[PDB]
Amino acid sequence: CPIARSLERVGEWWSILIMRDALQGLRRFDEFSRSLDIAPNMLTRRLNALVEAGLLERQPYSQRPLRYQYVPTAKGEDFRVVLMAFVAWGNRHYAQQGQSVQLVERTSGRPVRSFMAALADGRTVPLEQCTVQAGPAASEEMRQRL
Amino acid sequence: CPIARSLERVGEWWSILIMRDALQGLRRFDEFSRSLDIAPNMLTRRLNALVEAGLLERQPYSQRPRYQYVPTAKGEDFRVVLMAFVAWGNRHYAQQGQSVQLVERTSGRPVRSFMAALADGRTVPLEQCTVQAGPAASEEMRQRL
Ligand code: NA
Ligand code: NA
Repeated sequence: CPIARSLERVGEWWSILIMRDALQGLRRFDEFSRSLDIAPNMLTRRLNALVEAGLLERQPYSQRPLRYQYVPTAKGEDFRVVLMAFVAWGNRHYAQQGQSVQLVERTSGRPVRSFMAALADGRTVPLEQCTVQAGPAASEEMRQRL
Repeated sequence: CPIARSLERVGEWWSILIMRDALQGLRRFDEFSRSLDIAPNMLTRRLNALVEAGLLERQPYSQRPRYQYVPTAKGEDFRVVLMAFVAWGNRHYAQQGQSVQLVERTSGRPVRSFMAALADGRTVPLEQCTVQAGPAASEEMRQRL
């Protein structure tokens, strides 16, 4: 479908699906395989890359054969925002009826129109109104890059 | 540097820096090279990957011997992802410890978090949203979700 294609093109589709399932409690290689309908060799490469990226950590599960489960890391827990963003990105310019994947309010089924930025004072502004800039701790090199 | 390192582990640091430059009007190879202080092989790898991902488009600049790279509509939309990666990388850094910051452009005011504006006019924490199957999902897709 269109959002899978965009997300594959940008290299995040499987990471999004696996991270999502890991954050929902899936742990064992076979859980991932059956639930995501993904071939083993590819599941393995994608798990290892999530691990190398520091988003999941492998932890012993059993002895003979020694098998591992995959549990999210504090970073991976935080990565939820990024995954959600990739979907809002992928759904940009697609009408809601028709969408195969949606960012919604978990309580109702209410779809998310857009991300907003919450400032310290209470106010919410659109992202178009925000910018990436150098921070107080930034080196000379960082300042130049920004 | 801390944030650069986490963002590099996730394969996005140079992408963030290049897209932001492109979104700001940098076009040519040496512009990115000097502004970002990036070596040419790395820059070639990253520019090509951004083109291949459909985020930048490469157009002809000159004969003997150059291209320019302009953001695509998908690339303009990518802002939210770049900003989300920065918020992610700043999660757990108190403000005075940050080298890269997400701020309101008008004032220097730091962005504390993202919220979600909903269809019914409400705005809730992103922490309260979820990715789920949409109305058009195939059978395969509903299983994946
Ligand atoms: Na993918
Ligand atoms: Na990188």
